[PDB]
Amino acid sequence: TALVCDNGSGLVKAGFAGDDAPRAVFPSIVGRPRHQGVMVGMGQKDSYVGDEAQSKRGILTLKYPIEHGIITNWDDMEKIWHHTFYNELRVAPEEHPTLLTEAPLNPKANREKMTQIMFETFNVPAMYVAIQAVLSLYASGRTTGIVLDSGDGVTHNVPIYEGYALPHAIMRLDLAGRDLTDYLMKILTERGYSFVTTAEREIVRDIKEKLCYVALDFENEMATAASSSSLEKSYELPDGQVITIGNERFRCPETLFQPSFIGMESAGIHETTYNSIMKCDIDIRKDLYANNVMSGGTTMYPGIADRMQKEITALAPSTMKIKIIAPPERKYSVWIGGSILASLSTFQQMWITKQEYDEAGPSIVHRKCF
Amino acid sequence: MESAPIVLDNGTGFVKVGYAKDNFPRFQFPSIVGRPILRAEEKTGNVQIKDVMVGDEAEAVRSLLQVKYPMENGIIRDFEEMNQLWDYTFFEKLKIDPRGRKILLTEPPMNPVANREKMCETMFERYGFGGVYVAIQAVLSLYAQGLSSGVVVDSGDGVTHIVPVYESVVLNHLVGRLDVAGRDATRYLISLLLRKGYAFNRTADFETVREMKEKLCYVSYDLELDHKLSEETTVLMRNYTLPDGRVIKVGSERYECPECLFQPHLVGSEQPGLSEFIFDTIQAADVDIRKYLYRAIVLSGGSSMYAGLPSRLEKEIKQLWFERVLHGDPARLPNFKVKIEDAPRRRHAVFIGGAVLADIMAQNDHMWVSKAEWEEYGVRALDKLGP
Amino acid sequence: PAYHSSFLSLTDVPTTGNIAMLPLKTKFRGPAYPADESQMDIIDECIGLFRANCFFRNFEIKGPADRTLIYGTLFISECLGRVNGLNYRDAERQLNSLALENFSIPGSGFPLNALYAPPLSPQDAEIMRTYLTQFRQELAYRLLSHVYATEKDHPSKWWTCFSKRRFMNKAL
Amino acid sequence: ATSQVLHILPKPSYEHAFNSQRTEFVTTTATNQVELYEQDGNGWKHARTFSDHDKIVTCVDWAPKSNRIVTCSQDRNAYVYEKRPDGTWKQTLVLLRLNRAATFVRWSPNEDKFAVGSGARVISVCYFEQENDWWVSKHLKRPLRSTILSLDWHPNNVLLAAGCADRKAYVLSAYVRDVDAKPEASVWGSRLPFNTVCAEYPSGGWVHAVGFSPSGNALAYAGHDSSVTIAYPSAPEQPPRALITVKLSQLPLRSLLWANESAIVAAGYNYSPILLQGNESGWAHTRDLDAGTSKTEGPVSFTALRSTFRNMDLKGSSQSISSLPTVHQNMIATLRPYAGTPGNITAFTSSGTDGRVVLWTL
Amino acid sequence: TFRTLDVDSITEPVLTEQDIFPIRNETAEQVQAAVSQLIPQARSAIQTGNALQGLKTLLSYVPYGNDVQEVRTQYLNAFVDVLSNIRAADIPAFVKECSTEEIDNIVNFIYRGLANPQAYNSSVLLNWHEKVVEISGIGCIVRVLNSRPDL
Amino acid sequence: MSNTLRPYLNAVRSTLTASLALEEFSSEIVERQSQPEVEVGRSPEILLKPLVVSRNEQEQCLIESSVNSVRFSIRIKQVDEIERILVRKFMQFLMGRAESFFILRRKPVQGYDISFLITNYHTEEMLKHKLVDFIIEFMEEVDAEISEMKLFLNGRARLVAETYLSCF
Ligand SMILES: Nc1ncnc2c1ncn2[C@@H]1O[C@H](COP(=O)(O)OP(=O)(O)OP(=O)(O)O)[C@@H](O)[C@H]1O
Ligand SMILES: Nc1ncnc2c1ncn2[C@@H]1O[C@H](COP(=O)(O)OP(=O)(O)O)[C@@H](O)[C@H]1O
Ligand code: BEF
Ligand SMILES: [Mg+2]
Ligand SMILES: [Mg+2]
Repeated sequence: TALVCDNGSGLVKAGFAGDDAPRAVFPSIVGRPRHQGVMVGMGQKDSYVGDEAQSKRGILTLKYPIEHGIITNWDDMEKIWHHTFYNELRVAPEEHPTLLTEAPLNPKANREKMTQIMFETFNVPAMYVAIQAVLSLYASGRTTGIVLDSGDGVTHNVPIYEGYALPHAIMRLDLAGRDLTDYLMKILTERGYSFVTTAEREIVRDIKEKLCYVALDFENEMATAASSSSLEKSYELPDGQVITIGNERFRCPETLFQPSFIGMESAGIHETTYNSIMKCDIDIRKDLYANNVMSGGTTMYPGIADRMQKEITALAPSTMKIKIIAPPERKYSVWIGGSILASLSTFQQMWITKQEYDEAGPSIVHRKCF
Repeated sequence: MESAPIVLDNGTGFVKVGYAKDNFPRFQFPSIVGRPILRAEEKTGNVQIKDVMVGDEAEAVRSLLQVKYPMENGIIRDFEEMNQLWDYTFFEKLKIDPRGRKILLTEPPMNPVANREKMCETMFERYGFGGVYVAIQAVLSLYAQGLSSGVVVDSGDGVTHIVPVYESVVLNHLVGRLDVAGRDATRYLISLLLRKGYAFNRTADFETVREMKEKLCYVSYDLELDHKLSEETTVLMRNYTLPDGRVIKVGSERYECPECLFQPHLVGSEQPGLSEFIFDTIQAADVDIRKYLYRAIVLSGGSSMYAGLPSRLEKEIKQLWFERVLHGDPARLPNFKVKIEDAPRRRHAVFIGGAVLADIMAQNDHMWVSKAEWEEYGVRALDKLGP
Repeated sequence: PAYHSSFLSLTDVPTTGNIAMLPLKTKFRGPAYPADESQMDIIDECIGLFRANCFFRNFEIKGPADRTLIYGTLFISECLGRVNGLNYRDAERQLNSLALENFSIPGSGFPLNALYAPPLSPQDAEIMRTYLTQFRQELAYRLLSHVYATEKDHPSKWWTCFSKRRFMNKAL
Repeated sequence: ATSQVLHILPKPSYEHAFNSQRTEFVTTTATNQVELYEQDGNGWKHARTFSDHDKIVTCVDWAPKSNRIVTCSQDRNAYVYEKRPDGTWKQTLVLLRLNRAATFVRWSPNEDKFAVGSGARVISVCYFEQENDWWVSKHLKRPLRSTILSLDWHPNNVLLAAGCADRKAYVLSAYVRDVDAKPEASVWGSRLPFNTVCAEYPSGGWVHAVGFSPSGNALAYAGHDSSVTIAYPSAPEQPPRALITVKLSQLPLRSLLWANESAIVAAGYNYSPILLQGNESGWAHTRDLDAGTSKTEGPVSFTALRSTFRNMDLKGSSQSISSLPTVHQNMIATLRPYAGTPGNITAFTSSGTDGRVVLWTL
Repeated sequence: TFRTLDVDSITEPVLTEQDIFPIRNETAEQVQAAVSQLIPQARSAIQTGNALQGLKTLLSYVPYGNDVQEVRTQYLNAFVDVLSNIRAADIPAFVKECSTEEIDNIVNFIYRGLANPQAYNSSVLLNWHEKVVEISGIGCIVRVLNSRPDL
Repeated sequence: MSNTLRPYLNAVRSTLTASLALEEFSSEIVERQSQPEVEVGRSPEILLKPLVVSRNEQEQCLIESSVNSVRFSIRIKQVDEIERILVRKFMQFLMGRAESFFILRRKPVQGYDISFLITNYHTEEMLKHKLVDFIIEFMEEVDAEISEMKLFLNGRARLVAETYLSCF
């Protein structure tokens, strides 16, 4: 067995290769206390990690060590990996290879320090660093398609044909569920309700995860919510009081299809997918159009597969069929795909091994993992 | 349990224990003692390690133990550890009060006299047995067969030894040790496996290669045939799973390991192996009795159990009378009747024979060395026990 | 061969579970009998041996003085795990808090529960806790005089780097 | 005819026996263990292992009325296992006195003695003595020239058929005095002391299987040349009334069973039971009991995702390796009565080298 | 040294193929006459074009034994010559009408023709092998594996 | 490839599937040992007659069989000395891996290029219809594998010729 540790920017998703689904899913958060620690003894800790922080958050400054899929704070990222292996999986990491992941078009130094900490702190016996939108394509049961992965921090497209990636046609967009959370705070502020702190940012994430949905036709949905009760509904806070919301429920997800709302100049996710298909060689485009693959938690909004199929069918030539593949387990497909990969018998030849790291130094990942 | 004499084959690799008239050992366990150790290995609350752990208690838990052997070559190397086997044997396997009991012990045919003395002293002065007898291990294996002639060869964990017998007379000038047995084949199996890169040099791994040898090894009947299967073919290869869960592939080491009983030079001994040792022993007996020895060679002891050993040994004596008595003339070979006795029970024949002998002499109280006789003559009380 | 305790040669020393309540030089309150102030008690031995004994990976235990030395050798690794980046004035207080916080005794959560005898009675558990808290308070205080030897505001790296090292791959 | 798959064993199952209550069965895995399986509602569960043999177990059998199991192995031992009142099994070593492996064992119909075939050119007929509490072996050895591949007893306790690798099927008297009543004067003979020979019938290939008719008045046996032969004896020293050989178009039979006085099921390397029918005028292959003789989208599971990639990686391509059309996927090693009155088998069972244990109803 | 001196060959005499298969009753000159009368019937059946009646008559007797290679080879020469002179579309009409005894004589000798390609054309024997096994089933090869070694 | 080998490989497939009717068998000459009896040959009554299947004087199979073992040995096409070297070496890689192709010998029988030993244990623990499919799919493809290697040898003979000759 080998660990598969998809340290995403919003959730760590971890477990064992060939296991059905990730067994350690928790916030990619380190919390530190912000108040007068008056009661002596009491089992107090200098910092808290994951669900241990999320449940204590009313006294903590929660901060994610990872932003837009790039590690910003290594002293806390080691704290998350240590929590993953010793507290959440309860293994010794020196006994198991780890398949890690990262998004494409990351800094070189991210990939180096992430191999160095696995070999020099966690003492791991072998490791590998897969591209997240390649893994999501194993989890679809395919060898050609265009994975749209979108998580908490990054959205990216990787077009693949016959198992060859077309790396010139990879699109990264630094917009995903954390920007939709920050935008939901900016529009909730307009109805009556103020959310400000790093802990209140989790309450509005827990709104976004169950009140929001994607409108199939935003400009007509906007007129319908401005003229009826049916689109409005309510959520009950930790403080027992009720929050009622309406056109905020679909204006939030719409930022993915209209990044101009949060001040970005870019294509939306629909036109970013088409700009990746139209960068590919002309003979493969039909087999990409019939195999768009949704992945990552930001693709979980009710109606996003219907909307994505509508917007791509308007951009694509009407002569040919579009399919969006969106399984119900697309919430974890990058982990699911790493759990396939780390169990394929040729894969056991591809690991960076401890001995090979010791001899080659941390630059070995650049001449073995892609 | 029983009121009759207790009997104890304190072998080099296994203790076997029970009473007179037992048809099979009442208990048997590795003759091992262990002390607690920690070793960059798994630990568990499933078991509690006491300061001295022995027999089955150690062998079932040996990942946690510094395993040590009180015996080598059939002699006690460390009496402080043999005391910790004998305490266990009497007080928590048999569950006995030894005060005034009579016990039959065993030892091989050419031991240091200081070993029998300190073994009897311990029986009279730790435990306080009321009577002791010590029998030569291979003459016991002849009572198991219900037999009174024919050369008996015993191969154990520690020593291989031979005792010619004719018409109930024991030929003390012809008894012999080959200092190669089931442990030298095990140290050799570790040394063959080290050529493949598998290392077994922890003290607790020795019982794992004993279990591996005991499971997978066989004696080649025709060396150029097994060297053909070994070098030309995959058919010998076998996968063994260690208690660690590691799997190790073993191949020529299946026949090439127990071959050291037939070729002691593979383990650095200059002595002749079983076939040539039994032949040079029978062929040293007087002209009138040699027929009655070849007509009844008796195998005994656990290291006689290798698959093919009875057939290899019979062939390799027909093959050797042919070289050394017929000078390669085929005309007389069919007249040479050699027979090997290789009964199903033979691993335990020393115990099963001891349990027969301890019935034959249970009531004859002068036949044993009594505690009352030990405490007046000391070591000279053991001169009762034959030449 | 790793380095065993000198005190395994000592006899008729008091015992709890099968820890040895060895003579101790200290100011802390508890049941340990006073040592000679001029002699190496088990804590000067345990601190002297720790930096060598945590590199070995195979350690046979001779008796209750080694079961005591192992608990000390494991608790030094907890202290060096704590101490990184502290001023001595903070380290004293943090490592006394570590020494005094509620811990599992052998026979209760304890890692080496296979090798240490549980307390003989409900009363033996208290004499064990009041010993091990006195032992590990003194062990923390003594260790800090070594790790902050030459400079008082930065733990000497020659002591702090064993914070990743882990006696026989066990920890508390 | 219908097939029901009772259990899938993890290892090859050369032999099995169901107890007389059909509630539990013993079977020989291809190691020194013997498994015991019990009912679990409609399923079967592993109850215990026997493990008293040194080397691979070769055959096993379970006495109907007296409830004792008997076992053979390449270690040259046999054990008889008998139920203690507390619910566990008392092992007992039988001194077979064999120079080479034990291959194949059967309890006699009165269950007072059992016969063991060997590679040693001999058959050890074993019986028990209340005078000694021993099991003691008599060696049939005069005509046997090679390994004994199978045995079957006549429905009277005396006569033993044996199939031997010297391409012949023997009929021997196994009368042992002070166990058997006198044998009745019958088609095979009347002057009938131990090891007297009633036939040395020929075959084209090794005789894998033998069995007497339910009336005892004919013998059937089966060759590695893929033929079944039925021998109809006349009297001692006299040629048979008929020696009908039917040659199959299939791979060899390994096991054989008279369904009634006029029909036989046979099975082996063809992966399927077949039915033969006839009488002393002639015999023919008449049916295959397996419908496999005729050679007869939604969501996708994680284990189908993982296995379609492991198939592309380990094998040529994603596509699954197909089943055989037969119920068994490997040679069917043994074929045994299950239900109906003696001499009208209504159902039988088989166990395979694939580890299937299967119930067949006619 | 002694380890290599075989004794089993001189103290435990093994079985012989004539213990396992019954020895031929007909004498060497009695079969050499019986074959030498049939080969001219087979050679004649080719010369009159009725080659299929050539095979039916040639296959009515078979020579076997370690004493008769100099006429087993002549019988095989005539058999391979007759097989090379039957039209491939007539084969399924011949094979379906052969007894299981005649089929087991055909396929037994095609495996003797396939053993000597430097004297026999394999291409026509492999064609007969496909057709005889497809029509009469796999057991007809198993009866060759099991057959007498001096056939 | 197939269409020229089709008559031959249907004869080999049919012989080899009729030959693979194996069984457990403890040896008659040695006690408590099983041995692959086709490979030892010491007891003759449990050997079956050795059958040759053959397209040509060059291309042949020898099939030897016994109650618990089949040995199968092949000569493949070698029509020039480049195919003699390329075949002789390619088979030494293919037999050098015999511990992982479980049915291979580590040496051929004398006068054969490669040889297989399918023992009883393989027909109990591997799919025996996929064993003959591997033997046959090897005999179809090996002529295409070797002919392709003599193209790559010509391709390098050009690489070194152009690279030497173009720097005058
Ligand atoms: N089937 C077997 N195959 C191989 N070795 C065996 C077998 N059975 C037992 N042995 C070996 O026999 C030895 C134990 O036999 P035994 O009890 O007769 O020795 P012992 O009496 O303790 O030794 P000794 O007589 O020299 O003091 C061990 O080495 C064991 O591995
Ligand atoms: N049901 C949902 N509806 C909308 N957003 C969701 C839903 N489930 C998860 N998310 C969002 O998905 C993000 C986490 O997705 P994930 O794929 O695990 O990201 P990452 O890999 O970067 O950690 C968070 O912003 C979370 O709120
Ligand atoms: F880091 Be997550 F994939 F946005
Ligand atoms: Mg992600
Ligand atoms: Mg002994």
